[PDB]
Amino acid sequence: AKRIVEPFRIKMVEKIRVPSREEREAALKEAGYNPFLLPSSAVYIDLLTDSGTNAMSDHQWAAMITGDEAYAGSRNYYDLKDKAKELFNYDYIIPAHQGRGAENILFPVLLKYKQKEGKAKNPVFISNFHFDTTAAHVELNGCKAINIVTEKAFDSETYDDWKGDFDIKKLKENIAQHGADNIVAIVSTVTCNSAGGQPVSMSNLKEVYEIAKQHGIFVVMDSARFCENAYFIKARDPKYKNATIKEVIFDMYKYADALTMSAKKDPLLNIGGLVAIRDNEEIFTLARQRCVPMEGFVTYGGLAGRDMAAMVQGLEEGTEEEYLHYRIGQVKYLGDRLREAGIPIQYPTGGHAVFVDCKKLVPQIPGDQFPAQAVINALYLESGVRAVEIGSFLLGRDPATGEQKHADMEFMRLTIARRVYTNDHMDYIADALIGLKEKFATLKGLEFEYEPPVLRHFTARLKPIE
Amino acid sequence: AKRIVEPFRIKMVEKIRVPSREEREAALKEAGYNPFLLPSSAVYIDLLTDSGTNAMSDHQWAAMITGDEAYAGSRNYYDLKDKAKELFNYDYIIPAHQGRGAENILFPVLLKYKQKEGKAKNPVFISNFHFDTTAAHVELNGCKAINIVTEKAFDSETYDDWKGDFDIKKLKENIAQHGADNIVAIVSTVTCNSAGGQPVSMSNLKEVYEIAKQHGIFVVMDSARFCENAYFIKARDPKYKNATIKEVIFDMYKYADALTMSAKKDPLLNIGGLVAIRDNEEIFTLARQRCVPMEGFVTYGGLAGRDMAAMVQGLEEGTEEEYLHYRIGQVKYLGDRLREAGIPIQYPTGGHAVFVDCKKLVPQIPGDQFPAQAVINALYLESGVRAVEIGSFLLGRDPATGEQKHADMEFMRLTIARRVYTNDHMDYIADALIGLKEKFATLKGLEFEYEPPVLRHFTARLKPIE
Amino acid sequence: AKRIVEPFRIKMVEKIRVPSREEREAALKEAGYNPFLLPSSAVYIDLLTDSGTNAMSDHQWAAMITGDEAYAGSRNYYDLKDKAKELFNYDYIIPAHQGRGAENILFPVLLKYKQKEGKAKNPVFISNFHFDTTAAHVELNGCKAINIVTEKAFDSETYDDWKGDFDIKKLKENIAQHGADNIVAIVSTVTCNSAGGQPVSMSNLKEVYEIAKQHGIFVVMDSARFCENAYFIKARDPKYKNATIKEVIFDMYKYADALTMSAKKDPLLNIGGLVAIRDNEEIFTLARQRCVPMEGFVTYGGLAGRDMAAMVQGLEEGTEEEYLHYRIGQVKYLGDRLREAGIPIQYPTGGHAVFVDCKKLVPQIPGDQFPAQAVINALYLESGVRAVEIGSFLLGRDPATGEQKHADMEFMRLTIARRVYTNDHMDYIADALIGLKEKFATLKGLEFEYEPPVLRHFTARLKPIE
Amino acid sequence: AKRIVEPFRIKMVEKIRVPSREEREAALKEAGYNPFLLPSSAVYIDLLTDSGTNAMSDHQWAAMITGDEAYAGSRNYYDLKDKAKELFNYDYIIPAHQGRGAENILFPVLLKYKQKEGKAKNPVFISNFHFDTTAAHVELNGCKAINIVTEKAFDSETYDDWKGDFDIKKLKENIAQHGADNIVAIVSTVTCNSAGGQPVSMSNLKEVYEIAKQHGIFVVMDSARFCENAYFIKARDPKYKNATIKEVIFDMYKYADALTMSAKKDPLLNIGGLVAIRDNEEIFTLARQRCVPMEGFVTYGGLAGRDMAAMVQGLEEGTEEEYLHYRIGQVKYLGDRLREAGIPIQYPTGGHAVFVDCKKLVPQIPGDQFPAQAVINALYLESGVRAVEIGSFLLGRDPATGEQKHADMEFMRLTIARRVYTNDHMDYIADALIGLKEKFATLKGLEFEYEPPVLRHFTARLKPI
Ligand SMILES: CCSCC/C(=N\C=C1\C(COP(=O)(O)O)=CNC(C)=C1O)C(=O)O
Ligand SMILES: CCSCC/C(=N\C=C1\C(COP(=O)(O)O)=CNC(C)=C1O)C(=O)O
Ligand SMILES: CCSCC[C@H](/N=C/c1c(COP(=O)(O)O)cnc(C)c1O)C(=O)O
Ligand SMILES: CCSCC[C@H](/N=C/c1c(COP(=O)(O)O)cnc(C)c1O)C(=O)O
Ligand SMILES: [K+]
Ligand SMILES: [K+]
Ligand SMILES: [K+]
Ligand SMILES: [K+]
Repeated sequence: AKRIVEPFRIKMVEKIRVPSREEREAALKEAGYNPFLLPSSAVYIDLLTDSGTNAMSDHQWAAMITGDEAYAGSRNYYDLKDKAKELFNYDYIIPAHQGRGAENILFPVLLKYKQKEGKAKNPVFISNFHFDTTAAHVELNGCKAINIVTEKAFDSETYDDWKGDFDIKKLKENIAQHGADNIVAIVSTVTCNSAGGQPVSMSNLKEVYEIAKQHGIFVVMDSARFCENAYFIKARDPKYKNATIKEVIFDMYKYADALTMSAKKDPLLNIGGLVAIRDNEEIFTLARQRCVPMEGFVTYGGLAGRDMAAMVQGLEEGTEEEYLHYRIGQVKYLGDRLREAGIPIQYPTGGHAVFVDCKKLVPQIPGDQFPAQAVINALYLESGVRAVEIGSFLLGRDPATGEQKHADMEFMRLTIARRVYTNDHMDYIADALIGLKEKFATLKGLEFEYEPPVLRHFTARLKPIE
Repeated sequence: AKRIVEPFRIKMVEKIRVPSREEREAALKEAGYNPFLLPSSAVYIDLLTDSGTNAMSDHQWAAMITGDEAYAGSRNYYDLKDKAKELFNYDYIIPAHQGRGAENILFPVLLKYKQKEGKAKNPVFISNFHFDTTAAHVELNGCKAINIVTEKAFDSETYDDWKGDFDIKKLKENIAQHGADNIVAIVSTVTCNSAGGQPVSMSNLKEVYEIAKQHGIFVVMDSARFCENAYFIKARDPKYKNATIKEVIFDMYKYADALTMSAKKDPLLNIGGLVAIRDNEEIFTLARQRCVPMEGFVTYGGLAGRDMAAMVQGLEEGTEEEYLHYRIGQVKYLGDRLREAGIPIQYPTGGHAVFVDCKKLVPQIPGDQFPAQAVINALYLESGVRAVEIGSFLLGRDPATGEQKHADMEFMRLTIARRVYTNDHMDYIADALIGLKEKFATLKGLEFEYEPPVLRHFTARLKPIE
Repeated sequence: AKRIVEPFRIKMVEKIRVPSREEREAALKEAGYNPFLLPSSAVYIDLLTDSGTNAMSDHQWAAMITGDEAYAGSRNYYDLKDKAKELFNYDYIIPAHQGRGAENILFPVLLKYKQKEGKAKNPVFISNFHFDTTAAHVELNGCKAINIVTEKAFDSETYDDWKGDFDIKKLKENIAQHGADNIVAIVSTVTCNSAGGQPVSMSNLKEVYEIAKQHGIFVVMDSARFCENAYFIKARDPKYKNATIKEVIFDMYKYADALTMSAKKDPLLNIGGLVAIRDNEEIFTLARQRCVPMEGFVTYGGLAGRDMAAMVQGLEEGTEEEYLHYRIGQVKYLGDRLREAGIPIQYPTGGHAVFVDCKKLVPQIPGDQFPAQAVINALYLESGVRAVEIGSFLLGRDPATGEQKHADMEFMRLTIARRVYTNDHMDYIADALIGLKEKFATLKGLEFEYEPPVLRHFTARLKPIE
Repeated sequence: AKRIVEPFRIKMVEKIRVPSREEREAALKEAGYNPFLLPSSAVYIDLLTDSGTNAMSDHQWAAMITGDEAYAGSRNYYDLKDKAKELFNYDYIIPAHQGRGAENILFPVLLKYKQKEGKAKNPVFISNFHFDTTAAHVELNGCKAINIVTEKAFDSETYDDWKGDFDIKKLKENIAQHGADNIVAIVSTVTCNSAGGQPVSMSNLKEVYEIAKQHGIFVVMDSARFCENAYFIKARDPKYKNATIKEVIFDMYKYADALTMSAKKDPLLNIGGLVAIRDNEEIFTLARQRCVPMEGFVTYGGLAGRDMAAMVQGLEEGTEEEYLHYRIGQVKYLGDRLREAGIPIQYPTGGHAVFVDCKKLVPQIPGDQFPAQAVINALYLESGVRAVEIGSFLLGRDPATGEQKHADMEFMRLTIARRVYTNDHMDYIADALIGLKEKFATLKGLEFEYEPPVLRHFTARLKPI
């Protein structure tokens, strides 16, 4: 395990504290054994998500101070539009308040556009792996979300360079089955969050886009972690060994038609989202027509002007290779600490989190009883670290049948905010989970007390089994 | 006209600039003669809206600096929930990114809830006046938006205390014609933005609420400008002559079942919304379930934690009587400057804006040629001040008819951001408008060029008559 | 009077409060009838000083955020050094924590440098008027502080373009009387604070410098309000009618060898000072050697790095003609209000304050009973406005025999912080003071309870003389 | 060597970068081989000082935003006055722009007050050790600055609990030789910076104070690093084993009559200083009379209001035991990395810095050829880290003679700002210096090329010899 020093020093700190065991126990049962329902005051180190918890730089706070709060035509909107042209070569932007705001703007528009000629009678979206809000927006619009990640992602301890890849064979199988007239869009998620933050190769992106263009299928790049994906391409694709990160990104986005981005991840924000379209002006116009009632006027999209200003600056800092090297290396450092102690993880670690394989850690719990959630709850009670489940709990049920969706992966996700915790916090996380080696065998699954019908895991309340 | 001293001093400034006449003429042509498409760099004083353009206090910025950016369970969420319980006596909150996000959370939930009871077969919403985004959500969900503002609102020059009131007789008539089963909700807009930011009396709110409870009709207070409404109730209802603003607010919210609020208005924010529900926990659960995919997790609703921090402080400052006296008095000052010179305005002035009655100012232009917009563009080229139309352009077209909705009013809205401009800025605005006295008789309408089917006035491009 | 509109808008506000008459009564009594000892919570509008109370721009706060806090070699030190070179064409800078820090750095260095030839045996400084701290550092170093402003400044009500000018005849007469070898330095105070903020013409500065170079005398420019002086030169000198402010400043500093500066005035700051030296490297070295033990290392001089950063931006904004026109026009507006009601003031008003001639306002109180303080207290008890005395109380005792220094002017200074108050605040001050006209004749003087030996007007406690 | 985790997380970052070797060479040549003259742009990790470079907390920045900028009577002045009453039990405060401003306010007052009785005809100040500016202000007012730190501070590698203590025998011996009438003040420096940030025990402070009240001698507590001293008292004195930091602080200040403080240290600021006085109103009145011409009005003292508000918050945060345990533990960690690799240091490490004994690292470099500055220069060229010298380059020239290289200690001070650098930055520093064991044999001394007659270290020039 190699500690990689920070390419920055600390400018402002925020106090954290360890609540007592009795605090955690009470807090956990008040939360219905769902850490999502814990107040942050009951949490020590928060690894629930890497979304919106990032530490910004002094340059980003300075851009916020001068942000233009105008309702129409803010200076920062044109800065953002120029930045998107520079980074992605895309000519149209619509800001959004966050990632799922951007999907709410763009996915219904693509559905209605697909349906112009009486097509898309049984519409589907295809992705390497739709994430929760992305899949929810697909199914909310009467569509069907189809995930075709390479099965190399299901073998956690076996190394592979691109565990986020599409399965090209499955892609052509699904185009054959559903027909090109039913494929509303192909969504390229970079990195692929559900597979463990794993990168997608340039040739995979290129091949998917080529196949999509042969059949006239629109391609949207889900871009929340595009910079981490770009680093992995440079690190592992020998054709880009000597390319800058911005060069890698520029090429990535030749293989999509639009992007939806949660700017709360790689652009180092606490809020903010973005739709960008390469050249299709009709889609842009219709998406502006939906942005207005749903998010806000087209030049702020539900963002304060200061947040668009932070986004312009963050979109630069997120691409800096020295920062990416440290950030991705801190995640690798945590994973190696765990792997060197026998804890099974998705190998190699992704860009933003360590995914602990709980199928192997607590095999006496079936997936329908949420084995990873039992490990998470145990970790919290022994240390105050809050982590999140990426398995059967999160996958939800099938909108057609109503039964549990088959989860090929039961992960506890140790999600790392950008520039927030040190390697010594990592050591704390590792040692607390490593110290649980004995308790794992005697952990009990969990049963629903209250299940919402869409995105259940966010607000569900659970009870142990026996 | 009377000038009221600020109950505060200036702590931070932002430069503004007057663009040369040539720049304003180029900019407007580029903007398709729709000032919504003008960049703020081409606007001197911006009166397009009082939403999100407010100046915050130093306590609000200090609150943002210590805002808890936790994804789930931010301590600012809990402070917000205590503040709603203090101000409104409501027990449930869901933050939203702004007002139209709050509406998207609550309104489809109220429709769907009524439909599951076998009701809302031909669903309508009834309001004193739905504002544009509010009515757009009503229509998007398949319902009709009915406005029943008191007829005194159309009598522009004639003073009345409560021009935002419901017409009780039309309330009963519509309940009779559509049936209580089809009324999805009554929306009490306070102040009534579309009537000229004019107040709704306490006795009107109370009688409306009593009528609704008789029929089992849910009542929603659209609370964007609730503090401005509360001040007017104190200024004009002798029953509250010696009450605090908070006591007036506490009584107002006895007469709704929930509220949707744009926190970008009276809470003095640049971004932010809120849903609060008095005590119906079922609606709260359903709205929480719709929040998660649309806005964000239920303890931040698409806001950064700093923005929830600003909101808690802003709701306290928004209610301070000496501030409101200054704020509403600045609006009155602007209105009095114009009324002195013979410009017909909605009288008395509302809380947030002067409404210049363009039916009486420029009678030669037909209602279907948007007379108020002709005045707006003329004001912009003359002074670099940007205003907004509240007439036929805004009303758009009638659903199911594709026809211009009947516009009882043609208004140019001089919208005043909170704590941003001085009374000397007000004199500039007034002087520029007065100077066009002789050119009012020689103005013409405009023709559509690109008309959006919903909320057309935002991105529509226009062209002069000749 | 004429109100000039702000060339900016408000971005952040700070609440102020009017304390009751009963509070003012108790507060002034506890403060030893000396408003310097009032807590700010007892003041509504604070006209005590324009020093360090200014409102900064968003750009200045953005600069503070990215300030370099390094102990040696802060990035902002080199920006400040380039700024001084651009504005003044001076090659050396030493930052200081404020104006009197700069004086404590430079004046002792100028004295010992003058002594190095066996000279300065009876040392004096000559100025148009030494400000209080300036004169105190002169006297504390064993030297005499000579003031020789134009007698036009004693003709309060009579207009003159240049009431801050040196009396040239007195300059030459003091040189002949004292000998050039005794004049440690000539201090050109621009604007002349003690005369009423009144400007020094460019030809007056040029002639003073030429006389000083004729005699080998070092010339320091006390530059706290150099930007207000530069404006007045462009307004009133036909040679500079079409120059830029920066061009005027560039020429002003041709007529000095160094400057001391409180950046708490015209650079729009809350803290900060500066020494800059044109090209005498020996003085620079000796001043650097004094800086280290008194102020701090020579690249921050007792300033945080953010404050140096704010100083670089402020030095630019303070020279903007549009801001200067408004700022100086705001002071003129308050003066004309008082001048129109028959209140005698120093006319024309200067850059930063209105000086009310209390010698004429309350002719019944002798100067040793400090008549201006009588007015000040009355204005405070009536309105919560706090002003300051610029008369015999401020002038103090002579260093020999403790005799009261004969004051030629007994002023009440209404000092206006930059970009902080509106013209409606100005209206409040004027109406308060205008409303006291029936009570001026029935006012008494004051006598000492505790007199500090140096700068008594700051901590002295007074008792009314009845 | 034990890494202690942060009791906080990062809210805001500032970017740094390692200048290429050529830039470091160019920078050092242009800086005249004096790192005090390097632009920070040429510096990676700055160890020049722990003064004014600290990272503030979000509560401190929020305090700054609501700061009351009023010239007289700022709300934050009254908050600061109530804070000093709470922490120290002292009744009077005067804010100051930084520590040496506080010294300029109070020390000349103390001499004048002692003179007005007919005493202090041959005036001296006595300290466990006067810091540099402190001693400079003493000597600028015609007095002699006497240092009488325990002799255990001179045995660099031998552990002692309290290497900052007063030598009590020398204290009594100096009171006997100079006379109580000539001792203007006793200055207790906590922690004792010039000894290596080494703590003073409570019983030592108490005994110094007792001897001084017998002889009528005023006692000033130089409090730049009083929190670190309180932590060490709690760590090493069993009587305070179960006391809180604030109780230890409350007890320390029973043994002084006044304090001067650089708030740029333990109160976690970038600027700021403070004078506080226990109960002597006359000394307070005289100090105010000096504050007004030197610093500013008595309710802001040359500080912006935002900085007084920060100081009120930082005074609270600087006493937090979990923070102090982390902060002092990180310095200990750096020292242990070096000590475990054979690098001689002042042991145990102080509260704010590791001090490296360079005479043992560069033997064939004598004192007048700047042995500690040679290591520092080599270290910067090799790593871009800037450290400071506490040896014969700082010591300067004998009066009317030559190099006062009577360097009792030839130290390189690796000074650690609070809450700024991680333990992985600590590793970089240690690995860089440890990596210099090979090139130590180059033994390249340093020779002047330009020199000032006074304050040479702050701005001199030299060349390798
Ligand atoms: C053509 C004017 S532009 C639109 C912004 C604005 N009004 C917003 C309101 C909203 C929506 O809230 P938001 O999503 O936060 O904008 C709900 N209810 C009411 C009464 C409002 O006034 C205004 O300027 O009048
Ligand atoms: C009633 C409060 S007097 C203190 C502020 C004050 N002027 C200060 C001046 C200084 C010293 O500068 P600082 O140490 O930064 O205060 C030097 N020269 C000149 C012309 C000045 O005016 C004022 O209010 O006029
Ligand atoms: C606490 C766990 S759920 C918080 C969501 C967060 N991911 C968000 C996300 C979005 C929506 O972006 P946004 O609407 O801004 O959240 C879209 N696409 C992808 C690939 C994403 O990963 C995450 O993985 O932790
Ligand atoms: C390279 C050394 S530069 C000096 C700055 C710093 N120490 C300052 C200090 C002061 C002056 O305080 P201030 O005037 O605020 O600096 C007073 N007393 C003590 C015990 C101090 O340690 C330090 O040790 O680096
Ligand atoms: K957040
Ligand atoms: K905004
Ligand atoms: K100030
Ligand atoms: K600093």
